[PDB]
Amino acid sequence: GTFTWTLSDSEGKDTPGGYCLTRWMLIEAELKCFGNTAVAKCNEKHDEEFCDMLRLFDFNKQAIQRLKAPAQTSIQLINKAVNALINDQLCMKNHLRDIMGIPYCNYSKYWYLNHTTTGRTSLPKCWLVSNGSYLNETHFSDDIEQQADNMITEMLQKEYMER
Amino acid sequence: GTFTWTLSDSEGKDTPGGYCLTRWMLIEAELKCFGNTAVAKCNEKHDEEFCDMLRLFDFNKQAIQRLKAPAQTSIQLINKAVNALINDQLCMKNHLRDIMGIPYCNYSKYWYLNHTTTGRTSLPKCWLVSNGSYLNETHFSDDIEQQADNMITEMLQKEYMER
Amino acid sequence: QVQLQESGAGLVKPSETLSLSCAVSGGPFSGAYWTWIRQTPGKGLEWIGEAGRSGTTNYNPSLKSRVTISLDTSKSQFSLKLTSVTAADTAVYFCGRRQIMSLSNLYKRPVDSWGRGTPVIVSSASTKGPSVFPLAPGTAALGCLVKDYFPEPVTVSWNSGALTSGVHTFPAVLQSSGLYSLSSVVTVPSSSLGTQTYICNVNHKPSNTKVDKRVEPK
Amino acid sequence: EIVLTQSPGTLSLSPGERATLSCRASQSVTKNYLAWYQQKPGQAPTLVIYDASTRASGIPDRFIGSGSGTDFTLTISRLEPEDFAVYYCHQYGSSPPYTFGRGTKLEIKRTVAAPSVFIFPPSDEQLKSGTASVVCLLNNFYPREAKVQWKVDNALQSGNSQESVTEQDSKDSTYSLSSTLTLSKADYEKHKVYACEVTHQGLSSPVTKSFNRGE
Amino acid sequence: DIVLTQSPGTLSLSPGERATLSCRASQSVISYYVAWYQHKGGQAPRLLIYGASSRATGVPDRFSGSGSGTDFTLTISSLEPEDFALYYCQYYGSSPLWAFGQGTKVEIKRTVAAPSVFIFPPSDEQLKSGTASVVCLLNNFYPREAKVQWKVDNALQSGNSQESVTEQDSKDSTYSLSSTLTLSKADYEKHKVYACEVTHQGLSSPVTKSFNRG
Amino acid sequence: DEVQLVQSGGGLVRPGGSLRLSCAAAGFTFKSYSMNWVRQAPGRGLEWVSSITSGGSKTYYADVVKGRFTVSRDNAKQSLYLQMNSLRAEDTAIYFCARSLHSTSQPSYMDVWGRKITVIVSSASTKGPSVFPLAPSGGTAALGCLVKDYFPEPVTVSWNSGALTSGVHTFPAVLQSSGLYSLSSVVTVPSSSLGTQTYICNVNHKPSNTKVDKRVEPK
Amino acid sequence: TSLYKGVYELQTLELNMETLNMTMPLSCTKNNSHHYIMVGNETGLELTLTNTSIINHKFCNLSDAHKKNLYDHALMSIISTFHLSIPNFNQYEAMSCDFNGGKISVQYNLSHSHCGTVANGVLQTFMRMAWGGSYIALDNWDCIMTSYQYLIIQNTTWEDHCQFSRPSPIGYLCLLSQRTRDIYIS
Ligand SMILES: *[C@@H]1O[C@H](CO[C@@H]2O[C@@H](C)[C@@H](O)[C@@H](O)[C@@H]2O)[C@@H](O[C@@H]2O[C@H](CO)[C@@H](O[C@@H]3O[C@H](CO[C@H]4O[C@H](CO)[C@@H](O)[C@H](O)[C@@H]4O)[C@@H](O)[C@H](O[C@H]4O[C@H](CO)[C@@H](O)[C@H](O)[C@@H]4O)[C@@H]3O)[C@H](O)[C@H]2NC(C)=O)[C@H](O)[C@H]1NC(C)=O
Ligand SMILES: *[C@@H]1O[C@H](CO[C@@H]2O[C@@H](C)[C@@H](O)[C@@H](O)[C@@H]2O)[C@@H](O[C@@H]2O[C@H](CO)[C@@H](O[C@@H]3O[C@H](CO[C@H]4O[C@H](CO)[C@@H](O)[C@H](O)[C@@H]4O)[C@@H](O)[C@H](O[C@H]4O[C@H](CO)[C@@H](O)[C@H](O)[C@@H]4O)[C@@H]3O)[C@H](O)[C@H]2NC(C)=O)[C@H](O)[C@H]1NC(C)=O
Ligand SMILES: *[C@@H]1O[C@H](CO)[C@@H](O[C@@H]2O[C@H](CO)[C@@H](O[C@@H]3O[C@H](CO[C@H]4O[C@H](CO)[C@@H](O)[C@H](O)[C@@H]4O)[C@@H](O)[C@H](O)[C@@H]3O)[C@H](O)[C@H]2NC(C)=O)[C@H](O)[C@H]1NC(C)=O
Ligand SMILES: *[C@@H]1O[C@H](CO[C@@H]2O[C@@H](C)[C@@H](O)[C@@H](O)[C@@H]2O)[C@@H](O[C@@H]2O[C@H](CO)[C@@H](O)[C@H](O)[C@H]2NC(C)=O)[C@H](O)[C@H]1NC(C)=O
Ligand SMILES: *[C@@H]1O[C@H](CO)[C@@H](O[C@@H]2O[C@H](CO)[C@@H](O)[C@H](O)[C@H]2NC(C)=O)[C@H](O)[C@H]1NC(C)=O
Ligand SMILES: *[C@@H]1O[C@H](CO)[C@@H](O[C@@H]2O[C@H](CO)[C@@H](O)[C@H](O)[C@H]2NC(C)=O)[C@H](O)[C@H]1NC(C)=O
Ligand SMILES: *[C@@H]1O[C@H](CO)[C@@H](O[C@@H]2O[C@H](CO)[C@@H](O)[C@H](O)[C@H]2NC(C)=O)[C@H](O)[C@H]1NC(C)=O
Ligand SMILES: *[C@@H]1O[C@H](CO)[C@@H](O[C@@H]2O[C@H](CO)[C@@H](O)[C@H](O)[C@H]2NC(C)=O)[C@H](O)[C@H]1NC(C)=O
Ligand SMILES: *[C@@H]1O[C@H](CO)[C@@H](O[C@@H]2O[C@H](CO)[C@@H](O)[C@H](O)[C@H]2NC(C)=O)[C@H](O)[C@H]1NC(C)=O
Ligand SMILES: *[C@@H]1O[C@H](CO)[C@@H](O[C@@H]2O[C@H](CO)[C@@H](O)[C@H](O)[C@H]2NC(C)=O)[C@H](O)[C@H]1NC(C)=O
Ligand SMILES: *[C@@H]1O[C@H](CO)[C@@H](O)[C@H](O)[C@H]1NC(C)=O
Repeated sequence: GTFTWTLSDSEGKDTPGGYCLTRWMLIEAELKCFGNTAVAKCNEKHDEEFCDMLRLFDFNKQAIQRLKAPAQTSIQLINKAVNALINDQLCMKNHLRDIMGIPYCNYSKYWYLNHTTTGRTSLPKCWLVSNGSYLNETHFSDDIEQQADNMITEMLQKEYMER
Repeated sequence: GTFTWTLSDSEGKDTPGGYCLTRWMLIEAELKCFGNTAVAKCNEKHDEEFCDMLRLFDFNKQAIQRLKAPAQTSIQLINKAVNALINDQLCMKNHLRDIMGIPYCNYSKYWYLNHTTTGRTSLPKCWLVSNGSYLNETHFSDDIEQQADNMITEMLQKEYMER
Repeated sequence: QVQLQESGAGLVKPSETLSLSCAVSGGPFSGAYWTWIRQTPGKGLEWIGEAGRSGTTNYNPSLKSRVTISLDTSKSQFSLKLTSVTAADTAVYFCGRRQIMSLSNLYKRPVDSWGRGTPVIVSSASTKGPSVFPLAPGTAALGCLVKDYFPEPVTVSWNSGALTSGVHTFPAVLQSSGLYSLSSVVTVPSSSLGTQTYICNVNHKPSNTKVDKRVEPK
Repeated sequence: EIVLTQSPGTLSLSPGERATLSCRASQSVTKNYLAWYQQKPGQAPTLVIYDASTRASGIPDRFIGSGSGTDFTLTISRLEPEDFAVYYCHQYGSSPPYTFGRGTKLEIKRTVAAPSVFIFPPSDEQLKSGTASVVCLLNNFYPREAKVQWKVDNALQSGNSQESVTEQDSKDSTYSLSSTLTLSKADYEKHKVYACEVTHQGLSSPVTKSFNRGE
Repeated sequence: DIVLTQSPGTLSLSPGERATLSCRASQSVISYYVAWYQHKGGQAPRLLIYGASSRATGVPDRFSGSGSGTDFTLTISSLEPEDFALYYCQYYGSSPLWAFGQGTKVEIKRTVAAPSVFIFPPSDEQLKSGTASVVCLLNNFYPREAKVQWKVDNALQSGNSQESVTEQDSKDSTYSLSSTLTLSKADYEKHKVYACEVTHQGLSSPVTKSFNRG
Repeated sequence: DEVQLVQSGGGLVRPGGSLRLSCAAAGFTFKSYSMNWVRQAPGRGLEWVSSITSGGSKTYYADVVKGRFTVSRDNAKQSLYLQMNSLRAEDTAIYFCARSLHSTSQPSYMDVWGRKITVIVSSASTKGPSVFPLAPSGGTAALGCLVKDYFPEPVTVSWNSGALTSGVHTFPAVLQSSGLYSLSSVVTVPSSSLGTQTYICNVNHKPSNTKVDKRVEPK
Repeated sequence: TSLYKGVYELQTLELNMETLNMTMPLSCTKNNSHHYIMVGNETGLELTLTNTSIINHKFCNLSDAHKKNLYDHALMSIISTFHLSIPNFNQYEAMSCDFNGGKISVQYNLSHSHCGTVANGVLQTFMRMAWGGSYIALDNWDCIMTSYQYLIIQNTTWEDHCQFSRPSPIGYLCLLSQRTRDIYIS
């Protein structure tokens, strides 16, 4: 099966798309808004944990707002919908890596690059862990480097198409 | 669900990526190394049998090396991981074709093009079979032709970006 | 909507153990840190400790491991036990319900619902009933003196609750004897001095002594 | 402990004015977990502010919490009669123990009122038992400050009196005071003129009321 | 054509109470295209709720939306001072393409205050011009409903008087109203006594203020 | 910049005349969005006028303005236009532009609005007001000014050259049958001050370059 | 702060998974022995690794419990999801239950004895469901051992149980695919 839940958060923005994680969705942090170019990748990629979480929090937001709360909490809905929100093979991958002593994603912490003047942001990638110890930035520094490169490539693709 | 197992085989190579099938993984043949441009397609395509086999052999290699062997062979692990390695609907497709008398992939034999001077290789495609008879090359010659075309297109895209 | 009611021995001889209990009602006995807080008139409010059904229990270091707060989920009542009691442990003791707001205490809320409070006295003194001596007298004034009693409370009314204007009943005092003393007074018109009768109605329930004394206008 | 120092100790205002109550913390209060409680006498404390600035249920807009770190403030504007009590400062963001302030009592400021003094000789019944109690009443006076000086035969007394004050009355906002001189029957009969001298703002000069044994 | 009927027309509540605004549709409609808007006078409409229940950015969470089929609800949990204005529901997709409700006004509920009536005779400059405007003023009253009856020589007048009401005073929440009887100089001097009669639920009995020309 | 729509145009025309309203986008991808026009005639409610899809392919009109109004856009200039022709007196209103996006991914809504555009359709000529006093006749007394027969709106009435503001009520203007506006400004004052203090209303009508001051005095 | 290519600053975010408490279960770990999977704001499920048994019989009267229908329907689903994810479960006498009055009381006897142990299967399922901080519970081809004798699953109250790891829904949601997988015919 393959995920299908679409993210809807275009209201009041400069251009449709993107997704804003409100303060309620973030541990001890203020709101964080991600643009269309980053979030639109979630419609295609099959292996970005953060995208699965975006759909998860959006489903929770939508379900709470559009359905009336039951007296006793039922988990029927999430059991029915889980595979349209997350890729259960993605966290199988993280489970198999854990079993193997390879650093893995526990879905809680993410990193992204943020342009110091234009504010442009990359799609957050999961900060890996192993036996309770989170990777140091040095462990994946070259990943951060190529991410900065893709940001520069995209910024140059935008200036070209902005003619 | 959708496959997620990533192939890790960049050590000592001229550029990260690709995958080398060792002699142990090949019937009566020496090592065969496939480059990043071919193998990187396995991260995206949803219908290349050879890509499912690449993840299968890599999982077997990883699991054997990173987990200690049990006394009695357990198949618990593969049952837990199979859907993160292969697309069970891909071989459903091959099963339905077989049922229908249409040539299908039994996952054992693959063909690829190999540039006679630069050694560049295409992503191997499954050599089809029907009722125990494998297709002749003539049966899919125009497929081999367009594969050579994509190789030429990629070689021209490389010379352009190599500036 | 929750209601906390506290009970227990308010009288403890020194070098013994104070034992109090808090009955929780009108709500589940869950999802909160059950809190004990005492208030001395001289030193203010002192936080005693907390016991949560999650298993976490932390106390005030100043109580030096002589305090224990148990939960008892069946009777829906948490308890306070203070051993090796001293004179300074005399205070008003309060129940507390600190609502828990997060599985990981990511957000916290202070104690919102408090019991009525039980006065607790620490003394070797025994129970003794009051002696009610009167106060002998425009608009002149009169009253009653409630002397030498233990423990508090004592109640006093005038004309069996019919007289409530101009009456003041002062807080008790503590003599070096360890016994308490009170005074209650009322202002009346001087024209009605001889005509209308006045009587103060004192009741010290802990000794079941009830002494009513009239006015003595010598 | 994070000690919370509250200023002022007592704040005297009349209905309609503004009360500014201060609470300073020794250490920075974590996540602004600072609360305010209102305690009326004999009652238990009542939550009115949590999170330094958020009001509790049923707390009118008059109450405004304002602070951060070590500097916190509760301001009650348009003071209503029901708002006069002792307000307490509480922090709950630290490790054990959570702490409280020593309090700020908010009393009503009325016009000055001089005490009405009364002297009460010991009861003949009390004299039978062997200890004498002379009592001085100070009735319906504002402000609360007042000295009573006991004088027997014009001798100033110390260490034999104990005073006790009523809470501010609801209709007039006036305190009352009772001071009791306890002497042995022996010393009571030794002397004759028993005096209670009261010094207070409403009195131009201290007033003295007295009795003589056997009047 | 679709018709959106909001109710009540005027919702009178004090600060700090739940406001429940209703919108009923002619036909059954898809909730996804129902929207609510706040409109204060000095600015442009403000989107509060879209998709029946989604709250727009900047809307302070006391505002909520619900509804289905033909009945839709906008709810403010604790009315705040700035929350007293006009509110409109909206449906997109039928005919008209964008349908609006007639609007609900939420006002501050107050103690009943009686109008203080004043009558003003026409000035002499106005008579020297040929028209007479006698003005009746109803000052600082609540609720807004007030009846003004113009009587000339004890004759009921209809069709010759326009009214105008101020908006609720920001301090004391009261209203004021003026009735202007406009007569030609010819008809002005035909009759002698001029009176406006005010009936308001704050008055003990209908109050009449009159004058005689000269 | 900030996400906004900058209004332009509007004004006063006689019946049958024409007016072009425009509205330029700032700080948002104008071409992504449908555009809309909404008006509010005085004393009435919000009323939709017309709309245009993101790419100009489709335009829609309220039945009341069909054949008279023409909506259009220029995505290169990031601009929206409303050409109102054959104007009627009932077309008097404030006008608003507002964006919307009509896709299955979003609900329908108008999130970004321009500021009001004032449109007045009348045969009346601009005319300064005639200011007549409202003279007062124990306790408090009320005096005022009657600002009659002016066009168009607005007028600004102040009392005692700005110094007297307490208890003033300047009423909304009523549109008389003549086509001209009229209003009254009143103020309540202590009856005792009727003799000591002088009372002036200052009526400024900027469209007709008229500034009138009038003494209100008893009797 | 870390600056890459001069102009891109490295920044982080941490999701507050408790926002999902009303739609899906949340797992977390209190300490080595005590682990929790909570549902909503009122009820939940405590998973205990202990040497102290709570059930001395060998019955699991689910048919009775179902007919009487007093238990929390969500909690029973979780119990079923847990037990139906145990690989190669075949010692039904190692599983004891008490559902009197609608409570949830489930006890797996891990001491029934490497990879063929019933404890292996149980612990693997426990590992996957308390995924957040289960690494401190225990220390071979995925096969696990423990010195503890019992895994106990009892309903509990909503309290601040998540004292070692913050609540997460991943462990539960990723277990859902293991149901009726590697299950034996009977
Ligand atoms: C989509 O737009 C539709 C209109 O758009 C036009 O038509 C489309 C096809 C295109 O050509 C477009 O270019 C046009 O602009 C819009 O149509 C509306 O549909 C509703 C039903 O959902 C109709 O309401 C019902 O009408 C029937 C018929 O009587 C009506 O006749 C005329 C129109 O000829 C109306 O003007 C009258 O006021 C009448 O109401 C009624 O029988 C019915 O009322 C009763 O019946 C139902 C059950 O049948 C009961 O539940 C009710 O309580 C009543 O007892 C409804 O009122 C509406 O007339 C119709 N309008 C037009 C102009 O056709 C459609 O709603 C839009 N779809 C969505 C999802 O928004
Ligand atoms: C789970 O269910 C178990 C079976 O439940 C019964 O059957 C199911 C299908 C339902 O209908 C259910 O409602 C039934 O109860 C249940 O085990 C049962 O427990 C009861 C005790 O409450 C047993 O009754 C006792 O029976 C013995 C004699 O029977 C035994 O011996 C004979 C001969 O060997 C066998 O043929 C039987 O199968 C039994 O092995 C009596 O001696 C005994 O008398 C005294 O015991 C109790 C003890 O406290 C006293 O209080 C009484 O007053 C008696 O004086 C009981 O009558 C029942 O035999 C037993 N069945 C089985 C098959 O073991 C189990 O308790 C349930 N668990 C939970 C947690 O609910
Ligand atoms: C379990 O899941 C529930 C559903 O997701 C969670 O419910 C949410 O809880 C929060 C409070 O914890 C509610 O917050 C609302 O906010 C107002 C006022 O907040 C003001 O501050 C914010 C900035 O922080 C500002 O943006 C706002 O505009 C406000 O001015 C509170 O007074 C109310 O309590 C109000 O409900 C959410 O609305 C609420 N969502 C829902 C759908 O109920 C619940 O918190 C979760 N439980 C845990 C422990 O995380
Ligand atoms: C647990 O929560 C329920 C439900 O709370 C409501 O729904 C949530 C999703 C959130 O939106 C809350 O703000 C809601 O109040 C509580 O049941 C409700 O409690 C409120 C008061 O807190 C009451 O007004 C409602 O009538 C209750 N019932 C409903 C909404 O159906 C329940 O009390 C909470 N349990 C505990 C132990 O706190
Ligand atoms: C990227 O960094 C910038 C600056 O560090 C962040 O912008 C801040 O947030 C507000 C609104 O969210 C902006 O208006 C200001 O420019 C910044 N305010 C500050 C620094 O107080 C931006 O939020 C960051 N983006 C992400 C996704 O973290
Ligand atoms: C593609 O063809 C070339 C030549 O046929 C293969 O290259 C051979 O393999 C070694 C190392 O693998 C090279 O160094 C030599 O150039 C070749 N050795 C021979 C022919 O003995 C290459 O392996 C082929 N690639 C694949 C994937 O089959
Ligand atoms: C993990 O924390 C729990 C909760 O504090 C501990 O549970 C207590 O354990 C003691 C002794 O085993 C019992 O007497 C208590 O009744 C338990 N409390 C509760 C609420 O169940 C547990 O001991 C801790 N585990 C470890 C390894 O420290
Ligand atoms: C859990 O299983 C173990 C092993 O089957 C049980 O231990 C046996 O218990 C009885 C006496 O206690 C005897 O059969 C053996 O002496 C024990 N063997 C071992 C290895 O301990 C244990 O009783 C079971 N626990 C429960 C609660 O049923
Ligand atoms: C629970 O009981 C088991 C019983 O085996 C304990 O494990 C044994 O502990 C002793 C002393 O600590 C060792 O000498 C044995 O080798 C252990 N047996 C093993 C590991 O199989 C275990 O320590 C107990 N756990 C707790 C928390 O009390
Ligand atoms: C486990 O669940 C049971 C069943 O709901 C709980 O016991 C009941 O609790 C309710 C209130 O929550 C009472 O009204 C019933 O009388 C109780 N019945 C029985 C048979 O006890 C039990 O408290 C729960 N256990 C925990 C630890 O939360
Ligand atoms: C759905 O259609 C039915 C039948 O016309 C109607 O009764 C109902 O109100 C509609 N809306 C719903 C169910 O939300």
